[PDB]
Amino acid sequence: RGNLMGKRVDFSARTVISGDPNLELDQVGVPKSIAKTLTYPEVVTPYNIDRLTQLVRNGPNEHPGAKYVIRDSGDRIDLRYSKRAGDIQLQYGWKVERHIMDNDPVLFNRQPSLHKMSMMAHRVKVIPYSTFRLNLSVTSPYNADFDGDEMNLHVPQSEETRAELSQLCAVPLQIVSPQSNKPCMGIVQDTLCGIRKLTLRDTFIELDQVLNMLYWVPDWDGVIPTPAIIKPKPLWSGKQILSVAIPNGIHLQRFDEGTTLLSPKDNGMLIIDGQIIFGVVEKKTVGSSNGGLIHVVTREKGPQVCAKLFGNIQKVVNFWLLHNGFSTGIGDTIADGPTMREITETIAEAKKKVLDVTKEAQANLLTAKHGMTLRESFEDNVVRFLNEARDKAGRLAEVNLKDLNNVKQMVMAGSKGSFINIAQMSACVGQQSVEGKRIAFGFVDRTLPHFSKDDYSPESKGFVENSYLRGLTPQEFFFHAMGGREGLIDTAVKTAETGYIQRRLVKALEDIMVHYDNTTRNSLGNVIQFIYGEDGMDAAHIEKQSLDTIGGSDAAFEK
Amino acid sequence: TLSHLRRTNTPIAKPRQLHNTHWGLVCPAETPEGQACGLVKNL
Amino acid sequence: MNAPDRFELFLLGEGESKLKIDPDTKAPNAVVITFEKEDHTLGNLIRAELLNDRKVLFAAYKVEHPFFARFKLRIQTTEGYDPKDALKNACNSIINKLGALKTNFETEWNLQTL
Amino acid sequence: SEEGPQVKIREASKDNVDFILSNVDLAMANSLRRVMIAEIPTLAIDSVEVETNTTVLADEFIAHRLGLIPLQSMDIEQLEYSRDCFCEDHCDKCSVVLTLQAFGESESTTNVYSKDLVIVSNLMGRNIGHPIIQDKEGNGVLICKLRKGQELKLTCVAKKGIAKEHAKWGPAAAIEFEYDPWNKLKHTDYWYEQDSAKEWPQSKNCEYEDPPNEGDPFDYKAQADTFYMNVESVGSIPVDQVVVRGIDTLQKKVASILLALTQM
Amino acid sequence: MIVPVRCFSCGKVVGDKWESYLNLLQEDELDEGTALSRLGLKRYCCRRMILTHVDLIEKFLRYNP
Amino acid sequence: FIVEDDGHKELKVRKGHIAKLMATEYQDVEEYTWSSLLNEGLVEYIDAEEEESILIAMQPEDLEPAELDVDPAKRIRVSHHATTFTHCEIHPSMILGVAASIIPFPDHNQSPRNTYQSAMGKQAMGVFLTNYNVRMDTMANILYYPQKPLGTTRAMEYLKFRELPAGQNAIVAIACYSGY
Amino acid sequence: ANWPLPVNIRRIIQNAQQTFHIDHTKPSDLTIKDIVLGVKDLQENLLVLRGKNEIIQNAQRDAVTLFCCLLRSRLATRRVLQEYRLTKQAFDWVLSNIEAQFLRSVVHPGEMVGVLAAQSIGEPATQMTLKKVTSGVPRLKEILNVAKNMKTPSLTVY
Amino acid sequence: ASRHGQKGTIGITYRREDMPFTAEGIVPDLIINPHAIPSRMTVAHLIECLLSKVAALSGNEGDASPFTDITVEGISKLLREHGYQSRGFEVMYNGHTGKKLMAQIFFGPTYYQRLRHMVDDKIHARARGPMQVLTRQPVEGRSRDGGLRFGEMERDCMIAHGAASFLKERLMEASDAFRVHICGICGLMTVIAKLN
Amino acid sequence: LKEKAIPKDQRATTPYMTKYERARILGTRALQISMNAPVFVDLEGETDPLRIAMKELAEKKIPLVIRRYLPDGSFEDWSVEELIVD
Amino acid sequence: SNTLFDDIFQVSEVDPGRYNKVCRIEAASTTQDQCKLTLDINVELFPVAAQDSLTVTIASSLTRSWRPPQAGDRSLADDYDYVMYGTAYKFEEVSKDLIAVYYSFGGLLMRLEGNYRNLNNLKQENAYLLIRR
Amino acid sequence: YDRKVPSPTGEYVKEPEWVLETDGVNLSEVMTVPGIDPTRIYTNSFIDIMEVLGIEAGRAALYKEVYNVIASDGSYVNYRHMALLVDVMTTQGGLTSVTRHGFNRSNTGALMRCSFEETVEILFEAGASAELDDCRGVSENVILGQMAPIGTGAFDVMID
RNA sequence: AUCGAGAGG
Ligand SMILES: Nc1ncnc2c1ncn2[C@@H]1O[C@H](COP(=O)(O)OP(=O)(O)OP(=O)(O)O)[C@@H](O)[C@H]1O
Ligand SMILES: [Mg+2]
Ligand SMILES: [Zn+2]
Ligand SMILES: [Zn+2]
Ligand SMILES: [Zn+2]
Repeated sequence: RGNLMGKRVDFSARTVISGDPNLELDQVGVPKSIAKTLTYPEVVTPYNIDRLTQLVRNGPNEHPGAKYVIRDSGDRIDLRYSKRAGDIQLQYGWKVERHIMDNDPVLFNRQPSLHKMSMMAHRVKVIPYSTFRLNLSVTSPYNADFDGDEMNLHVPQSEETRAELSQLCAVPLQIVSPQSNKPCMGIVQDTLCGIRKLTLRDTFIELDQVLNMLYWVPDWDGVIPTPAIIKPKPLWSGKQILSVAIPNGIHLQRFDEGTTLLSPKDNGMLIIDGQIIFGVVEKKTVGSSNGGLIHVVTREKGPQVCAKLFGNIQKVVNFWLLHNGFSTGIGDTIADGPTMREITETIAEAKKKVLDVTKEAQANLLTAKHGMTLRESFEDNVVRFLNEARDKAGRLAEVNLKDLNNVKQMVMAGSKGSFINIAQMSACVGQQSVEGKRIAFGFVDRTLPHFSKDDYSPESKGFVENSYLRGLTPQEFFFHAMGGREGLIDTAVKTAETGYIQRRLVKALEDIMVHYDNTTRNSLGNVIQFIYGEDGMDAAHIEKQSLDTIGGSDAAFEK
Repeated sequence: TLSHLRRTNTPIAKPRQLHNTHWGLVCPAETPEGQACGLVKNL
Repeated sequence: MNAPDRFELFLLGEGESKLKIDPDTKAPNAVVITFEKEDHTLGNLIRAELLNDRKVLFAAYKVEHPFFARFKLRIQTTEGYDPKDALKNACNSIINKLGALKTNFETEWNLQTL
Repeated sequence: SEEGPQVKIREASKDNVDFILSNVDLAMANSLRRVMIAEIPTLAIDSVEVETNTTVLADEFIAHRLGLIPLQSMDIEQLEYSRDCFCEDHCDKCSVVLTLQAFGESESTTNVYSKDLVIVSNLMGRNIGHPIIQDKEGNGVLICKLRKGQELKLTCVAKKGIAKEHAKWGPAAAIEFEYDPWNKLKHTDYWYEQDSAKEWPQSKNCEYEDPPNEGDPFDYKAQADTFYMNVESVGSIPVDQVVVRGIDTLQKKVASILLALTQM
Repeated sequence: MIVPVRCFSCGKVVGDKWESYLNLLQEDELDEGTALSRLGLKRYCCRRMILTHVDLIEKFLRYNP
Repeated sequence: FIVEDDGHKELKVRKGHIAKLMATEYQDVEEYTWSSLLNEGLVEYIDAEEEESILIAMQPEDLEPAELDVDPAKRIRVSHHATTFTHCEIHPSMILGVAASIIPFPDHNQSPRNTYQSAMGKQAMGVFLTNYNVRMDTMANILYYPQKPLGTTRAMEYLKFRELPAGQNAIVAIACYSGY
Repeated sequence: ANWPLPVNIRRIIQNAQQTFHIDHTKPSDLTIKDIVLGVKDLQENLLVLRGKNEIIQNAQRDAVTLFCCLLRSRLATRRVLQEYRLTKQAFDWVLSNIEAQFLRSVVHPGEMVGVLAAQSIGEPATQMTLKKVTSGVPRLKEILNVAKNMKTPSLTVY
Repeated sequence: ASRHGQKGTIGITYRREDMPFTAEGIVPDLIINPHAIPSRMTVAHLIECLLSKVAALSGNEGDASPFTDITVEGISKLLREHGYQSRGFEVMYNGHTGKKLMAQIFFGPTYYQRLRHMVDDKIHARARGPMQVLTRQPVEGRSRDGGLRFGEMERDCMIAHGAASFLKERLMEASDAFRVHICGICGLMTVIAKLN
Repeated sequence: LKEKAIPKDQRATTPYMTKYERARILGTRALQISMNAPVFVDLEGETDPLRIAMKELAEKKIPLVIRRYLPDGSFEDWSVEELIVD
Repeated sequence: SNTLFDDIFQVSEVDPGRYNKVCRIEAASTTQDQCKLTLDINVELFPVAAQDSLTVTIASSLTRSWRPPQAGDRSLADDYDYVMYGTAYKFEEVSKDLIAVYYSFGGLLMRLEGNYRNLNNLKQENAYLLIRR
Repeated sequence: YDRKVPSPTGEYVKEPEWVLETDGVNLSEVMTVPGIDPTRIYTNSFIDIMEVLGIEAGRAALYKEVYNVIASDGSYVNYRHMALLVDVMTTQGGLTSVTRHGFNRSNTGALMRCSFEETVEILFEAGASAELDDCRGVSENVILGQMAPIGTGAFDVMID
């Protein structure tokens, strides 16, 4: 299991990783010292030898250098040591171990080996600082948010191996996921928030900024966009520069909300020929989701165009955002006093309803659903009341939160944040759930030693009215801590179980392969599937679409 | 240093989960993270 | 360890050309100038003066990476205006303005009594 | 007086000068301020060799502290950068050398001040390398406090430097910029829960400019010609010299570009 | 361990002030903030370097060697 | 703290004993110790089972009898609704551990992040002791200019964290600047 | 209506409309007969498996059946003319593009399906976060273990 | 990492002139992304910045003690008396442009700690290396200049990519490649071969 | 057991080269170019063996026989020139 | 070099919309029953009133890089206050003898009605909108 | 349930449906009762469905259960991936466990079985078995270090 | 080595 299946391997490097927007997604930033340590054997060739002479001259300390030269006899020549290294002739049929060079294929991997996508080949770009650099987008298949994340790079030692990595393991080839038939990588973080903000009609770009952004697109048409507004002043909408970034010839249609062609809400999107007619850019268009722009670009234009597009969008949007800026801030957590009073009245109403249901239980005059114990029914109804109360409180807050506040902006982009986070910070965190239950009395009849005996009221049970900004009472904090402890246990438990599972699945299914007859067979050749996936087709290149005959009136179908 | 000096280790029916009895005697939130979480606690 | 020196950003090494000039592709008069061992603060100034001149159609400044102090400026000029000439005129204009400000400030300081 | 940018100084102090600059392109004010922090050259110790250190502070820590201490740089233009200069490690024109040896004789904890530092390299009649003390006592910045019975012996060599290489060389700590105080340009949209005016304080720089009339429309063309600025000087280089040197350094950079084009 | 020379954000020297400031708070029984104002360390970052700083050097000085 | 009936059921310790404690504390006369409180009987030691028998109040103010505007920001507190409390807890913060005591506002923050900071703080660099230059430990890391925290828990002065800080009060801006 | 579909017809049609700059006023050049016959011909020239065995041909016909239905829905003679004024050439181009896209869509022989399937389960399963049923990782463990014991057995009676 | 839950690597060192500057001129020692905070759900980091700014301008020490009654509105009022925004949202000028940033940026004094873990210690690169004799495999760890482990699950990702040769070169040439002579007749490597 | 020939007229296999087949062919040709074995195609401006192999495949200059294989083990052979690449 | 269509319109409604700088404009044709216009205008750029009459013109001309205005080189293609450039997202018929025209200028949206001007409205994407006081 | 059925017009309309949910499963007895549709009835346990209705119904239920888990996440996995596991258990007449019981016990190969669990016991029995390993399996090939007949390795490449 | 402890993801 530990030596034959897995082997500690030569030419393996690891570093703390940090994310660089300028670096293209396909490239990995390789710290110079590691590249200098790492060697790839290259046979001398007539074209190769002249470059390689100079690289050997530059030597081990400075890349492009060569740690070793390999004779036809192959007795090792150590370059750093060798006196002859000053005077060596390169010869032919002799293999020079080049220092690792830019635009050379490597494999970059996050320790979760759950996915083939998690190990992806990258172009080498040698960078001075010590941290491996990677694009912001490429983080998502890697599942690495690199506060301290460490990633491992393996360098091919053979040209056939290099060809296999480049021809099949490249990031562009792995953009569109085999599973879930959606792109793995999407625009992330400030690029998404800023793309939404840039796309708003309210946002407008001056000609100087326009020229800088045009320049920022690595490939520009060279033709200044005609001003969206000319006569009062030459103005350019943010969508037009972003459209200059969009690859020409690409058409996107998106309708989710009432998306009239007029589209006053500006929901949904029309791009025609890489030029976007209507909409505000949202997460799904720019997202990993199928029907996202990335899926369309990857299939329509090929993978390389898609990866470059990733880069270009990131540069233009990040520049724009840097000009506008962004800050989360305390006041996005702060909520209007009128809305806060409505919030408190909502919580009070839920409390009175809980007491009334409890009183009816105390009367023993109750309706118990069949197959439900009466205590079970009471607890379920009360739990539902508290859950509905927290959700409703958050919804009132969400309406109260203005368009300008930044947490809503992050959520509207979909970059980061969710309604539940808004609700818990704003109004009410909700009832703590332990073992699928409201907080128990460890002491008989008391949830807390402070709490009185036989209290089934929500405060004893630990549903926390208080906002995070408002602050939490001590009892509430302890209840939250109990729930969190259970959550962390379950996190680690789930990981361990998934490790055992995933290994079992892989070991069972490793033998099974598509064969040339298209039978899907194990090593013995027992046919699991006569045609793989019951369609005989690759999971890639499959997008969900509507089937028109099904649905609608029969008269509508005939008409 | 101080935290290492005050440590509780439980050899190993839900020990990890915070108990109502634990309140006021053990820190609610100081616990190992990862395997053996909640087994060990700081007074 | 791996990190480069502050001086390397500061000064030209290995005979780096301070200015490299290459033709732009797809714009007739445009030309790209790679300033080397140069920083943003000069580049935005050069570009602003280039924008001011009527004859230059395009002026933009871009840096490939924060790590390396290489600054690229591209200028497209009207026909009959050399791009390099345009850049010269803009730079000279900046120098004239700077001298005027220094003289005015010196007079003002002499007026100031503290 | 001169056509072009005209500057009126609100306040003159040796530490700081507050001025109003009009008819200036903003990118030029920003360019000058970034030059003023970074490009102005000043002399600070680049090398410290310690003979013996008995103090509790480690030698690297002390050397760093020494690097931050201000050294007068009025005549720093006369001084030549060591990399520019022909000498080996140091010539007297490029390097000003300061030695300090302090022994904790006093039962009271000894204090080591900038005033104790002394120069061993010939001035040649230029005002360079004198430690600057603004303290009323004249007691220098404390490099180290010495226990009784503790002696530290070090020599220091000061070479020309620029702030882009290191923070100590930058003459000016703080530079204050205000433009469009009324927000007539509306470059920035204020975040207000209820009202923008109450949440954001009115700047003093707003008051100089006439308050915008409510009726007039916003003009897209206008770019602010007037900025309000203040410079704070360590005093290794005086304020007036500091701003003039920032201007001059920008001119020198532009001239280097122009000459590079001519050579091309 | 020792008073920082300069506020890292500003770069303005803070080494000279510290001794006076200590005496100052005892001399007038002044609140610390007014003493910072008298020092002229108006920037809250400059103030921060002083208020947050502690001199552990005295503790190291107590050790006899 | 022990609470027993007098008129209204009141904490046993009262103001005067605190004033004497603080007077002895300022001296550094009549000696007042925690053992003196226990000999006085104002404070008692309770095991978990005894705790099951006892009924306790978080706040000393809650026990005193309560007889209308309230600031909105204040955390909603359920009224105790209990006539009799055997004892009153000294402070909620005391249930929190040392690492929890370090966290500025656990009360205003999520529990899992409080746990994570507890984990990180042991890893975080600080000056371990004044004796370090004399000491020879295998690995030691000491901050160049250690700075006391701007916001301090009342617990920290007992913890000595302020005296031997592990952090720098960096000016921190929340912004999007070129995606780093 | 939405199902995973081998080729996105609507994208091909939209791309055709912009490519050929089609106008609605001009009548379609295309014979009604040629629309129907060309759709049938496109259906004929898609092979999941090469060669002719009656069982192999039949397994292909079963295999292509849903895709054939999608194509018939997407292109009807009436629909072809109404939705767009397809030049006969743009219809032939659509036909060629659909065939080529399906050929790209066929799985390359030798791809290891099972390892991909296991990983494809695994990443959701790693991220998988836990009216009452056995749910999530415990439920999955029961399914994989084929254990007789069910923590929450349930029968759905209709 | 902060005193609150969030931790991070420094992606870059920016000179002060590049960094955005308030009218006062304070340059943040540290810039953090907004997007991290909402999912972290730690309000107290923001609260600590506000309280520390109030405390620094007043010069008074600021108490964050848990379960002690504190008004964010009160702290905001104190900041208003200082004149700083109740939000602490600060008008900022973009460094390279000198232009005012369109959106004002939160600026606060935040306590932060330096984590023990450091890149320079952590990095290990081994092109070729010492081999533990019996396995013939790479040794383990930076100290022994050890080769990183290739997971069997990692091998599974590679099989899913389908490249037999990369896995083969990692599996034999990179680690414990070996040549032997096995006797055909015995079916077993009874044969020992003198090549000389 | 032996001589499990598949007639060249009677081959059924995907005419398109498997991406694995293209990768292996390109890598083998690139190994030969690194080996400095003679290159049939006219070469303009590329050192790298893989770029040359890609051009040679587009040229179809690469002579190689790819044995399409079946679970039964009858071997069908498709010349690189025969196989469609796209 | 001929304007494709010229119209005189009276604006029924100004809607601030979600965006403050860009307001929606609902406008009814003058002397035509069947022509209706819904536009996105910038109020900061253009003063608007709840009731107002503004001349509306669409021109094919007065690709090419937008050339910065040189006053001597520039002849005003229009004396009109407001000009936008954009492409029609769709040309549709709400009713027979009632063509509806949809033109977008950098996402800013335009709705037009009637078959009298559909011959005036053209298939070519390029359009210039001219608004006069 | 609130399930949707075709209307007389054929537009898909929704009709409320009455259902029953049973704590226990006794499939054979429940199916032979009045008032139920024998066709419609389902058991959450895959094994009961398989025993009553045959192996193919069991495989359908297996995919349904896996789908319910993935849907509880809201994640989506393409039908082929789930299907392959379901079919691997299904193709063996008895439903086959992912665990070593069954999966490792399937005869084909010796090393593919040995890798997962109980390695040495498998090898001991195989030694008594005198098992011959094709070594075709991927894990087996990795143990050999010989190139696996996998992806690029599988097809032979010969000169013209 | 071995064993343990601890810690990072
Ligand atoms: N899948 C996710 N969805 C939403 N937010 C996430 C997700 N993963 C991380 N975050 C957020 O990103 C920030 C930092 O990540 P987080 O603290 O959750 O890391 P972690 O869970 O410890 O990492 P890991 O995924 O490596 O186990 C927090 O704001 C967190 O809420
Ligand atoms: Mg992480
Ligand atoms: Zn010299
Ligand atoms: Zn400061
Ligand atoms: Zn033998």
